[PDB]
Amino acid sequence: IVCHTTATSPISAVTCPPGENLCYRKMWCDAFCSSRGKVVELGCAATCPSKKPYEEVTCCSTDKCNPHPKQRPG
Amino acid sequence: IPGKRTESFYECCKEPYPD
Repeated sequence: IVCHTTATSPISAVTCPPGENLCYRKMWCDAFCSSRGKVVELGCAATCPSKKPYEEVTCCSTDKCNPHPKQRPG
Repeated sequence: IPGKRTESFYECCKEPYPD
């Protein structure tokens, strides 16, 4: 399994720990704060709850499943 | 004397987040 880096500056890719595997993203805008969308702090996690965060830590039980860019032409 | 916060990350490249 892989999971995107902490996002220090260059959004790259890194392995997850022996416990953690799923990719998380922490955001306090969830919309469009202009310039750089939302804060979005990447990182690997082990749990994935869900109950209307309003601003909390989301995730996906997979590899690099937090790709914040995902910008591809067609 | 720039105090400077504990600036976090943004989408990719918002510089030091605060300002």
